[PDB]
Amino acid sequence: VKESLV
Amino acid sequence: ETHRRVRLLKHGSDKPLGFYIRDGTSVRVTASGLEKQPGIFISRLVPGGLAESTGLLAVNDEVIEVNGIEVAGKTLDQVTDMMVANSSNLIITVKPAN
Repeated sequence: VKESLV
Repeated sequence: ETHRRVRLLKHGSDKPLGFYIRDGTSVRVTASGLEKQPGIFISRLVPGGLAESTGLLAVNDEVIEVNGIEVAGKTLDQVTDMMVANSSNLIITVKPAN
């Protein structure tokens, strides 16, 4: 899974 | 409405909001009936991070809007940019998973 940190 | 608005009051300019987002699918209701549509979801929370500390955000929650602006039709990259811009005082509308 591709996830993006914020 | 099943939607819930969460406000993340951040202080550290370098410290992140404390969560990760991913692409997903949502089977929202329509006229002809339930229909699948692209969507943004919270994949996980940073341990000890701001988001987790609030206890208002959880994995699988669906991001509906960022500071009044809907994320529908946007890419993961665009939504990520939308959030880091409002880090100081971010307001996120989500749809609880559980």
